[PDB]
Amino acid sequence: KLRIIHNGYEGQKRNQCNLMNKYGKLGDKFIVYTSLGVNPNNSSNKLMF
Amino acid sequence: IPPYNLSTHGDERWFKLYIKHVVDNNSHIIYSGQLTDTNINITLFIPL
Repeated sequence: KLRIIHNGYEGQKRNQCNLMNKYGKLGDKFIVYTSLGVNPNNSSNKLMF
Repeated sequence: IPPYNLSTHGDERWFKLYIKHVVDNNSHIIYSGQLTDTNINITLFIPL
């Protein structure tokens, strides 16, 4: 019995992955982004979209 | 189980699924939960 799951490694991957699940169906085709960084300028957050 | 449908929530969002004809002709309630996007995978044991 084979099991294939779309959930992200806890962190950004899971968030991106949950966006994929929430706003889209499987087999749908789209762009995702590997590296996310906080800006040196314009940020107070240490947080990222 | 599908995300949201046939219609919108009004009046009530919730979905319940029943069992019937096993020992009794009348239906019996085996699961009750809120309907939510996007997918719900429920695995049940059903007796014969």
